[PDB]
Amino acid sequence: RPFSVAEVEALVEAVEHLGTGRWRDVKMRAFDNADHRTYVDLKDKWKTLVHTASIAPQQRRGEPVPQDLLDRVLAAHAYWSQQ
Repeated sequence: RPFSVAEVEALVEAVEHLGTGRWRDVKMRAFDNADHRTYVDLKDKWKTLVHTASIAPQQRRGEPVPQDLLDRVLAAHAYWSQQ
């Protein structure tokens, strides 16, 4: 099901801290008790978040993600990409 903003933030925070190649750790960090949120779901969601944050507002679909989160997605994405 759709990620709530809290989950998006939890995911973004986890990715900020863990990067984009440690999905099991991201799961353990922010979705430990969310069986419906597999590490793959998290990886996928992160991918969509990066896309959402990277495209223009008009191109975004689904529930709007708070700008500060999109900004963090891009920053985390940029950091881990540069890493």
